[PDB]
Amino acid sequence: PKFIAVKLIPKGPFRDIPRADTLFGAIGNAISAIHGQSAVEELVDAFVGGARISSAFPYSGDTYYLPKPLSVEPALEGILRYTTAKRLRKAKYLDLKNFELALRLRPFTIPEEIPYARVDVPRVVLDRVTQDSSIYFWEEIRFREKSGVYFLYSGPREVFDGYIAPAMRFLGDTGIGGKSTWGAGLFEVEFHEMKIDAPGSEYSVTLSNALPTKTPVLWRLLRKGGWSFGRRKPRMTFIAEGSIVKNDPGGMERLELGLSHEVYVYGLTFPLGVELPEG
Amino acid sequence: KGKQWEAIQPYFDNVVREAKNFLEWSPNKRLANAVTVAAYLTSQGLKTNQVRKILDMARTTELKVKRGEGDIKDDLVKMRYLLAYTVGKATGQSKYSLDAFHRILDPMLEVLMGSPKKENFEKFYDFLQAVVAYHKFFGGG
Amino acid sequence: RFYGKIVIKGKIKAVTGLHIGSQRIANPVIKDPHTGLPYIPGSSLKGRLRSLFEILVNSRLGEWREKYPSLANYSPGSCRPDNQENCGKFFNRKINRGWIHVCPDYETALACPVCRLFGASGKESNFPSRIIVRDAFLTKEWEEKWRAGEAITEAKIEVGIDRVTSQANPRTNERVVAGAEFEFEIIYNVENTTHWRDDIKNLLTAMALLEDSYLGGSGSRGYGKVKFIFDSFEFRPLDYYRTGKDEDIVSIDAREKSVSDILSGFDSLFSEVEGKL
Amino acid sequence: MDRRFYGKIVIKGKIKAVTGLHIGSQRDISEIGGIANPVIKDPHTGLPYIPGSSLKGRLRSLFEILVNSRLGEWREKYPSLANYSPGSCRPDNQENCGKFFNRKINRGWIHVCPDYETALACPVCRLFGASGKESNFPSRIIVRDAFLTKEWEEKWRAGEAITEAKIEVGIDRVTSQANPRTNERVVAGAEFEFEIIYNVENTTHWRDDIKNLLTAMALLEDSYLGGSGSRGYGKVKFIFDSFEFRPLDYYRTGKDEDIVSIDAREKSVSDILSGFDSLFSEVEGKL
Amino acid sequence: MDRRFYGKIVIKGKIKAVTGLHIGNPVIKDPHTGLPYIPGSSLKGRLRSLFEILVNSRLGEWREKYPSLANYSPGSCRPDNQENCGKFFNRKINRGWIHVCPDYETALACPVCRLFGASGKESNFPSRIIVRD
Amino acid sequence: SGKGTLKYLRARSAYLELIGWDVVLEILSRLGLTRANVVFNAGGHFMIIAQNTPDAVKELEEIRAKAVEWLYREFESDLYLAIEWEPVSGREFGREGGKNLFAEARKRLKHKLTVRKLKRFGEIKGLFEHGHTERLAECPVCGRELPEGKLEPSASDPETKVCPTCNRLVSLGGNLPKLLGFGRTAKNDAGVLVEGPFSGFVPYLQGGRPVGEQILVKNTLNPGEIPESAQFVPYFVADYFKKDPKGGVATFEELSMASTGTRRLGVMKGDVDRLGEFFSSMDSPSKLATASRFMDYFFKGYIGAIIEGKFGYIIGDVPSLRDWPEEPDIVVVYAGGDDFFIVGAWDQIFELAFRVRRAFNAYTGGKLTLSVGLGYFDERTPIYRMADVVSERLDTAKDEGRNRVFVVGRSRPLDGKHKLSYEWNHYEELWRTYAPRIYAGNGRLKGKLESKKGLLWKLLEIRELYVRDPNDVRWAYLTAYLLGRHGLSDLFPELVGIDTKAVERKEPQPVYWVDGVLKIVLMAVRR
Ligand SMILES: [Zn+2]
Ligand SMILES: [Zn+2]
Ligand SMILES: [Zn+2]
Ligand SMILES: [Zn+2]
Repeated sequence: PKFIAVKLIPKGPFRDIPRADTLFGAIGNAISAIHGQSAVEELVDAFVGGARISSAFPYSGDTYYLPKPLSVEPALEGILRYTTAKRLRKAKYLDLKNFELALRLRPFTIPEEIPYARVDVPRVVLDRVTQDSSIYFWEEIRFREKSGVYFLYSGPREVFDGYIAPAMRFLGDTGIGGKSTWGAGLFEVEFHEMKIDAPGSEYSVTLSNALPTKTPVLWRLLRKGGWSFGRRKPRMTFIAEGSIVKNDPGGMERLELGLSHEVYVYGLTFPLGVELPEG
Repeated sequence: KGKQWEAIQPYFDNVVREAKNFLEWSPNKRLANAVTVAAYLTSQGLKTNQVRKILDMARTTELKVKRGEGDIKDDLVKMRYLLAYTVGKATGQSKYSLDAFHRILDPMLEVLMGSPKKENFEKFYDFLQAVVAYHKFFGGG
Repeated sequence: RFYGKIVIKGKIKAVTGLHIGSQRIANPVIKDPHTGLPYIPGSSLKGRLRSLFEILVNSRLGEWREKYPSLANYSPGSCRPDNQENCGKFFNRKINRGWIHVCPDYETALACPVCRLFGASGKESNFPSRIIVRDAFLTKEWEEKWRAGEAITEAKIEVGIDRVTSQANPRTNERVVAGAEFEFEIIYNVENTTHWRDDIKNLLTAMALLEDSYLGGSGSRGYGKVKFIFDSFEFRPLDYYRTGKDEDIVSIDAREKSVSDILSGFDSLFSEVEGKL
Repeated sequence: MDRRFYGKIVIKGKIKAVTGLHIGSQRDISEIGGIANPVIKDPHTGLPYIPGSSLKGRLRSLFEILVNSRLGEWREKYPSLANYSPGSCRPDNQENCGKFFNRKINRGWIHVCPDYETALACPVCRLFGASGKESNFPSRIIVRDAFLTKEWEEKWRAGEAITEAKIEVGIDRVTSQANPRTNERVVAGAEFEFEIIYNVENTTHWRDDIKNLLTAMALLEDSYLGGSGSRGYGKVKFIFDSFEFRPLDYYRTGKDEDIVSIDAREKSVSDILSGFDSLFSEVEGKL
Repeated sequence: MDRRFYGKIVIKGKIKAVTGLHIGNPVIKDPHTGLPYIPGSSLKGRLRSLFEILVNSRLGEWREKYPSLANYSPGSCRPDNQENCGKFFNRKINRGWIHVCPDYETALACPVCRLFGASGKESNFPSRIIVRD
Repeated sequence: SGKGTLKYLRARSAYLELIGWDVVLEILSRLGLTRANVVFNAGGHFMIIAQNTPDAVKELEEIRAKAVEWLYREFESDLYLAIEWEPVSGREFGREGGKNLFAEARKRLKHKLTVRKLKRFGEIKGLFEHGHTERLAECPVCGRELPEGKLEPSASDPETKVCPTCNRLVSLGGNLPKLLGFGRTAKNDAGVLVEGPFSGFVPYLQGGRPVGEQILVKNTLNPGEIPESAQFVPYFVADYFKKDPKGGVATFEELSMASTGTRRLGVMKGDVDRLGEFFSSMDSPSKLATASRFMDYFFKGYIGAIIEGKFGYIIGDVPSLRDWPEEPDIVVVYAGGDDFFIVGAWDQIFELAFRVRRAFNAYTGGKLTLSVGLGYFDERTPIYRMADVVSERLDTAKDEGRNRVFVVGRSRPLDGKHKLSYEWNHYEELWRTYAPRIYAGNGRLKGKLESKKGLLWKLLEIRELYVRDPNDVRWAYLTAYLLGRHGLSDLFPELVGIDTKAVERKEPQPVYWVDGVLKIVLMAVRR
């Protein structure tokens, strides 16, 4: 399990931490520009076979953060004081050192500070003749000086360098969603290698949106829907990152939406092994 | 009152010259002593209008430390003899008040000619304004 | 489709101090939520280049009926006195109360010289923007003067004075300290090689107006005078994004001013682009 | 309703502080030793400067009064002066009384027309600007902050002073009791470069709107510019560098075809002198 | 109420000293040119102080023509620490007594304070002469 | 979103209590139990003691599967009712030896809750199924996705096309003063506003006759106009609201116009800390039903009598900008038993939080504490952001000491030594020292401090030099000088000098604490 980490060093403030499906729709819309139409459907067949990506997760000066599994909650009492049993459960992200410990059900530590800060900036709308104001709020993720966001890739490198590494240079100059005409989703890219040790067992946490075919073991549910070319997507029941499946490959559902091409929604799981308690 | 002006001054004067360099201590000491500097200058009159030429001389090159020049030779020349000209023009009962204020700054000026220019004069100029500020708080201006 | 991305970089020189505000010193400028350095939004600079280019067209809604279509469907003026969207007049989009020019569909927005560049939503169409006005932050010379003890904001107290009795009614305004440097970045997208030319002529026209007008804030009391110093023109072709092999067309404009770049250097510096398109 | 654009008459020149100039703003910002009446100085250079609000306000307040006197006969020249009567709204707290000075800022009364349609015809607010609930006519002039001329930068480099400390005193008529104070004022004779841009929005009425700006300036040369003023501290004098028209064809192309008027060694009263039809005659060809 | 404007009577001329003058031990000078000069405040505050003393003796002859001279008896508030009372010099500046009428309509009616200007609490009537250096 | 100002939130918080009773009363009738078998029911959390038959466990699976499949269609997985049961013995109630059997029997039951909250919708089987239905859209108020045509026009404007379940909650939002309880009755009845997971609830108005087989009666224990055949189920609810000039519930934009000083909306959200550890102290069903009812009646009943302006002997003096009005402008949105969420006039919510905490500290015998997270937001602010920021200002004041109030959004150094939210006792002496010397009352300042409101901004500028550099002592003389020039050398003696006791304790200097005590005095004046 040596993962090609893709670091996204932000320029302007992101609209959100990109979900896994925000990325794959961004990547597919890149390859429809820098590779034409037929290479995107070829890209979709590559992720069906072996290739998997993950959701984006923050990083703070090489200290790579990762989602906390839901494997720790049913037996957090078997780990370890009541104040510690809540602040460890309330958390959302764990460090790369501490994500490996909770896969083996070891005692561990939460991070102290979160890198990003969801701030809300007020903007205004002005008519051109009378300069009369019309306020509306707006809110976006604002990252710190060193920090940023990354995500993972595991698969054949001839699919990486052929597809993703072009797309993450085209997506450095048009954003990953949000009001990317205000310089929101823009970044610069550097690639790395990253290693997470997984204990061999039949249960697995998913580092991306699961969208399962069979019912998982323990799952934090998530409802979101996208926007392809001005067309609303229906709300789908993805699972959030860090839920536990047993031998589930996930899936992608093509959607109609009245476009010239079919539109796929990435929900392929990203399994890393986990040790579950009794239930 | 004036009985505090006799004891606290003679407690502070041997501590004054023994730290003659302006880069004595950047910690809490130079602010703790600076209140005691204005504590025995409280009982004296210590009018500021004669010092306004000296402080504006400290003001006009405080911008010139800040990317103006890297030479404080021509300024600190002008600060040394005018501060001797302070008793050198104004004598009398204000002279006995201004002799005790002479003996603290004159050890520190002679540092500043050969000193750093970005450093060690900021450490003087911060001790400059600590003497003035508390002096307004004990009842003088 | 996609051809390449003309990336403009350079420097914004706020010659006279400028103010933006957050509405939360009574009118504080915007800063970062962490470091506290002030900046210029990308929206306060896209919309300001939009207002100034909107009015110029508003005067020329007659003379640009042969160069651009979809201005024959407009007459100059607002639509405030009758709350009627897409009427005969030009500013036909009421957002909350402000009436803004936004074209309603695609095939009229493709010909309208504002909505083609700056972008327009409308109903059923959503023609996206073509420029990307990235934010502007202080130059590393000024990021270091932030660390060198200098204050980067300063309060100006203006007053409001009774005409007869000459009473005083003050107020405070936190501005950015005059003389500062912001480094900007405007990333055009080459979608169509037919009207490749005019969007760089119609963007630099809006900067000729922004340099004479103000950039937000009080402005008419003096808080604008933003000035543009260009540093780099690029092209970033479609060959560049596929492989990453650095063969992008670069035009040198290191000492070029924004009126010395429109025609003084526009045939000159973008001569190398026209062979590649 | 119908805001257009035709160019920007740029008035370049040099303000010459004939008498000591005083503006004044805040003091004691992380600072202890001052004269406690400092003229506003920008922090990056630490030099004094004339602001834009201190010049646009004093050009305004000398042009409310001219209108307030000739309110009776200009209703035919300019509509929407029939909403007004000469006087203040001060004796009865109304934001719209019959008199001219109608809008309460905090406790003082400043003429601002309440609507776009009312301010479009008013001679004051069509130039200097206006406000209201939902209607809001914005200005046309951009008065920019004036800084010292290339010469007077170097007199700060060579070592010459730029601010002087004048001691004034107050005296009782009976006991001759001296009550002194100090002022920081600009040294008399310093010289600031101003620039006043006029956004030409309608070609119908710019001749009668440039003349109003040169009326408010020609009063300012006889009045004072900020500060104690009645005791000498103003006395400012405009030295015009160049008028420039900056047309609409300038902004698209970049050709140096902007119309330059001749204002080399002329007073502010000499532009408005018979010859305003001759100084801005070639502007009529461009309309 | 109702500030108006008809014109500005300009009084040019030349002050001559037949006998030697002093201001204030150097006579203060113009810094940029070096020359001495007679300021503005020493010529407007000198005419006011030779006119508040002249009005003080004559509060019977001007009171029929000027209102708000009946509100004062010819005197001084130097012994009695009272702000606005029968005595004619009403403002304690810090320690000095200068006659300033404390309202617009008092200073509109006053013969001194309609000309040499008048401060106030929320009135602040402004002057009608401006005396340059 | 920014629709339905406070007639709508106040309708939701009582709509949630209807669903809370529509399940509990369904368990009691289906199993043959009375209302004595409820141990407690407060704040979306109940506990019923029942029998262990094979017959009842067949029924409890039917109750649970019918509740959840209602809570999936009517709310798109935003709300979930996780019902778990566990068989106990008779000896399991009382303590045996020294071991608390009833706590570990409650840990067997609470863990089955914790697993079930993870498998959030397990008993659905159409949960992860995908079927693309033609042309859905979403609601502008609540953001639920419905098919087109079900979106009907609203009761405010016919322009917007809201949910059908919002127009029932705006109409209920007006019937809140005109109300004396609810009547639980069948689904296909006439006159029912809102439907629950098992039944329908008719409003029993001011002038009217009750209809249905069971009648919920708010805030009174006496069957006044109730028939003899009906069942009387009394529920309490914190229900204070300032009436408008009409006969109705106040607005956001009414409360802040009638506030003290400038206009702003004062949201507070606070909760009792370490309460789940407190209910494990009980060791019998006699003991837990009491402790969950005396704790229940504080935030239900006795919080009304605090806002009405009572109990000066118990409370004392609070940090208060002006003395308490006869009819205060406070809107109790929600108050559950462990939790509360109260909006109002933003300088009476400031007064109320120290008035709730003081009365809570004498209701309990000094043993349990509150953690109130105060926010101050404008009227033009959507509520989903106001609850988002205030709950984060809550968890700021929760993870630090659990006995501490957040007051104002305040800037801090990046060291970790400086924690934001004020301790309760530590703050109420900062009001006793700083406020009666710079503030007099009713939005005006002390003598000869007027025309010096620029000073208190400058004094909060010197606090902003302490934040860029905590190690600098530049703030010590600038404090002394600015009080000197203005002649105010007597004010702030704690700030003019450094504290050598505070340096060695590694606690903040007294210029750090002065930000929140100055701003409340400053914002109460028009500033
Ligand atoms: Zn358009
Ligand atoms: Zn007007
Ligand atoms: Zn008088
Ligand atoms: Zn709805």
